Amino acid sequence: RWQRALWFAGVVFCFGISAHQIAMHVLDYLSEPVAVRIDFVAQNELRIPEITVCPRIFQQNTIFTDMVEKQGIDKMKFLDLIDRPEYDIMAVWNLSRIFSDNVSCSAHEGSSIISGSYVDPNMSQPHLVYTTSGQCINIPASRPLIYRGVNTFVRITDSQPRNLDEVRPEAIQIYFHEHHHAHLSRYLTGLRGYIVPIANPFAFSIRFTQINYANRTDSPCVDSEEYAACVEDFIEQRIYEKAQVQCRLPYMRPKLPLCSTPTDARKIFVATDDVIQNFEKESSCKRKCEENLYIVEFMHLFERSNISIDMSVYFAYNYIQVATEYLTYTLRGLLSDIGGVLGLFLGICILSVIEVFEVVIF
Amino acid sequence: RWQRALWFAGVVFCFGISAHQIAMHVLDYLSEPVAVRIDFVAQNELRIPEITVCPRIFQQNTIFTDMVEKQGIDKMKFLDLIDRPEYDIMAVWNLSRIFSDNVSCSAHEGSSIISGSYVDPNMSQPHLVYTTSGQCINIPASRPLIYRGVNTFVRITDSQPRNLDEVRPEAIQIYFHEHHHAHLSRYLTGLRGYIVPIANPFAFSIRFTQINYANRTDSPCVDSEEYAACVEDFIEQRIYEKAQVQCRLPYMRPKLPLCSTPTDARKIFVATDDVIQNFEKESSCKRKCEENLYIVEFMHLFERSNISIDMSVYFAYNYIQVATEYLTYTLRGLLSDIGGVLGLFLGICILSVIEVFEVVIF
Amino acid sequence: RWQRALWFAGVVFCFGISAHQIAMHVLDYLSEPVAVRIDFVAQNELRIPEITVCPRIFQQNTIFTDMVEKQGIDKMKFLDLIDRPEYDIMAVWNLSRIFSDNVSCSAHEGSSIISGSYVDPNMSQPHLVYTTSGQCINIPASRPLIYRGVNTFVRITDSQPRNLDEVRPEAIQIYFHEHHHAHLSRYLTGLRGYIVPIANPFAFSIRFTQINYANRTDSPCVDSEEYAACVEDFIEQRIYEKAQVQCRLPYMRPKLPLCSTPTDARKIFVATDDVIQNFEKESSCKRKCEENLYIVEFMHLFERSNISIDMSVYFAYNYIQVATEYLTYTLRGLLSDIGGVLGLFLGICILSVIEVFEVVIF
Repeated sequence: RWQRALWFAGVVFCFGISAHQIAMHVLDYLSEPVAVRIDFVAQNELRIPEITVCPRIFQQNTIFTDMVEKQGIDKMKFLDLIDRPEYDIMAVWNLSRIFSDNVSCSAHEGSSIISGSYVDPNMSQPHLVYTTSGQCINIPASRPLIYRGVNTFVRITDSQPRNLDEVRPEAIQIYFHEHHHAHLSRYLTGLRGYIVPIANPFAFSIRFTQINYANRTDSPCVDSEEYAACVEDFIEQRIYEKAQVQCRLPYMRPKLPLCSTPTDARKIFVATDDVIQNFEKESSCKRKCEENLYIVEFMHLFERSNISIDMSVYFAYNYIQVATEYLTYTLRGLLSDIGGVLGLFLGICILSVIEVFEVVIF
Repeated sequence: RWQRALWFAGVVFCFGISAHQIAMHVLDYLSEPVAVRIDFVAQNELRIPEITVCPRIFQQNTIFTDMVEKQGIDKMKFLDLIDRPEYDIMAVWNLSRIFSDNVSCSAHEGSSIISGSYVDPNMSQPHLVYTTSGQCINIPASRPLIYRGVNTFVRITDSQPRNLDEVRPEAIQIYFHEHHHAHLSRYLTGLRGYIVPIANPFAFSIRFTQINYANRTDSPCVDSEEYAACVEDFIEQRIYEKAQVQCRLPYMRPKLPLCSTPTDARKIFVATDDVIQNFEKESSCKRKCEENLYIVEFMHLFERSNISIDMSVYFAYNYIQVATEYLTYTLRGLLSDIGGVLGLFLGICILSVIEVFEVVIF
Repeated sequence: RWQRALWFAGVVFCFGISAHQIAMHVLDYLSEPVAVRIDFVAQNELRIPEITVCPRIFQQNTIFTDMVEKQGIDKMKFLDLIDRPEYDIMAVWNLSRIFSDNVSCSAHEGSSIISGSYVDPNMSQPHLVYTTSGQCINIPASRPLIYRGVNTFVRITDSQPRNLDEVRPEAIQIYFHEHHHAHLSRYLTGLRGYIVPIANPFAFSIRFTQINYANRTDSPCVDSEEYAACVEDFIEQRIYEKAQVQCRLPYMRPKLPLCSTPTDARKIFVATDDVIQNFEKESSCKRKCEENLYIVEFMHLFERSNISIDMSVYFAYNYIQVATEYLTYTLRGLLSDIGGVLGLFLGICILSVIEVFEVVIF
């Protein structure tokens, strides 16, 4: 009657409400949330980002646009050089070289009260690499620099004749990146790189900022190497099935031969443009787990020296800011919260339920 | 006796202690706490901050101080020009114009392997606006720029005759802001702006940093439009009831006529000084819970071109860091914690209390 | 039998499992965790850091290396000047002076619509100080600046004759720090300082970033004064018991007399080099509680002025970022979690246990 019906109403209310927090909690766990922890890691071992230094983009490299303009053709159709036998595609892209074999890079990873900074030229030296911007110089930047103050930098230097033998380069295309399945150097140096002058001995300063992501079903991060493989493979696949040529330009993996004819080379170069401009959206592999960010500011520093190209890249801050996305609702939290909901919207305990089941079997 | 007295002591202890966590928890909820969560949003659509570009402040604009010094008066009392019929307040503030109708602004929101960057001059063009610093040029900067690398900028240019027709401006007052009820442009450009030289084609770089606040009773936020309206209304109200003049200068809203007499104009201009210097404290409206911060650093980049004013504003980082203040102790947390306190400092449950009340009515 | 044995099994399961969360919780509390909370404090009263401005390190001060070269002694063995009576160690380091009596510093902590910025030259003036780099100029930088916009800076100026009387200094060693037991100024200015040129009126910009650490048994922070005392005492102790000289150079506390002989002075100077290079690792007192970080960027700003040394230091951002490490598992959390574990892996409550003890004593 009255009392039993009201007891039934109370029990149904408690169960239904206790079925509205457990159901919501399980739905929350299924669509797992993610919070962000930000830390400031002070490390006395800074990992130099790989530096790709290119000319301007062929048509703006007023080294290449001069030699090409000497052969009866002009920048715009610079790729027609391949028509005549004595010019091949590799020669054309060597024609944009603005560096000179003696390109060095020292590591000034400290200072002293005598003899100023501590010079260390033993770090991996630059090597030439073919990029869509021409023939660039890539700094391996293999080992990490010991952070011994704000005067901790890498000085890249080139000493080609600075006299009136030819028009001299005005700009260079810097690009800071990471290693291995080279597409950052070979494709994206023209786009993501800073165009800076070389009239004066410039200086960069770089702060590091890592953005770690949480690997989860609805947004799976893939470590850097496989992301680079995804991006480069997609880029070349779209480049080949966009001109049907089945050939490569000097900035592409040695998969198929170098088609030495302007028409074919023109198709590949234009397809390269189209793909690299918008490879971000039509790719499939999502962001990396680790997302390094080099906040590159400009500093005046030291003073000048008479030399062709001087580039001091400073790392005056050792506090690499890390921002990590993480799973904030692991299963243990779900179990504990379900226990809490049952225990504070009902009378059920775990030992209570086990004893009830024991009584079930008597 | 012993047993019952000690049982009473235990029950009173449990209740009083269970009345010291629930009371403290409710006090904590009343004085709501606020925690800060920081995220790094990578957006490929960056919203340009509106740019107000002024001369130096009348007395430092060595365009205005030259024309005014030609009429028998000097900078300091430049506002006496109104005394003679042929000069009005609008003429005086047009006299400080350092720009030239052909002031343009292009949006270079990418690059290419051929044809360098992607020029897009269709974005909203600058318009002249009267500010306390003279007659400035405001870049509407309406639509957002697609972030296609570090070479994503807005190049504002002016090409007035760079020859010996008159003394030329040495520097300009930049100011990065937002839109609508214009007070940032018209009042605070002299104070909050970067004074940078125009001798060489300079370049800015802007990082974005949003600071969102939690709208709460003890610290309520008013969105950007309402904050701007509050601030500007207070500024002009205090400006008018500081000289009793009931007239305006060209940087004020068209409410009352223009101050066509030096004395009156001087009173309004000094009152503007006093108000804008310390309007932050004497206002009443508190901060916005959207608080955009433009970290403006300087970057060398590209090269020079023969042109009067060249200002490239770069947005080379697309990771807008957002620091959001939020309510960390919502009512649900209070209820759950009260339940926990009762259940682990007492024997009371929710279904238990419901059954007890049922027994109350039997 | 069956049912009692199964009840015993269930009770043992609940207790042991309830002994695997309470034990884990207590172990977690013992090795206390620490989370980082980050806030963006908008401070309208900025505490400018102390600035030590030195020449380059003796051997690069082409003021000192010129005067020494005039006495038949060359840079590298500049410390042999002590051999003759006319030169003592104090004179040798007064000989590296690149500043001149009238070294002033103004505080431009605002702007106005008339008369440009608000000049406040009353703030504490620089004083000369003996450092390992020679005789530097230290800015007391005592009181804080009122942040009245982007144009809030400290302008340090020196107006020594800028004519052909002697070879002029070309760059200087800046260093931003804090106060009291001076070792940052006297030892670490050569190492941690920015080498920037003085050919043109340069400008710095300082963003503040505090990193507060949580004082805890496994990593105890010490206030700034105590850390400075630790570092300086260790540095001087290692310096003295590295040459056995029992004498000091002008950059050391007035404990023992000055080394008036080249051999002794050279031993101290090399010992200072060795200690300051690697005092970070062989010290004992760990990091400070507060860790102020001055993100030092460069700006072009205002314009040029004819003066020997001009150094504007701008504080254009008032949002001092703070990252505080804190104890996230205080004892109250441990007690509450133990209560939860008992209540949802058992039937035990606090009032339940108190009543059980009541029954025990009857």
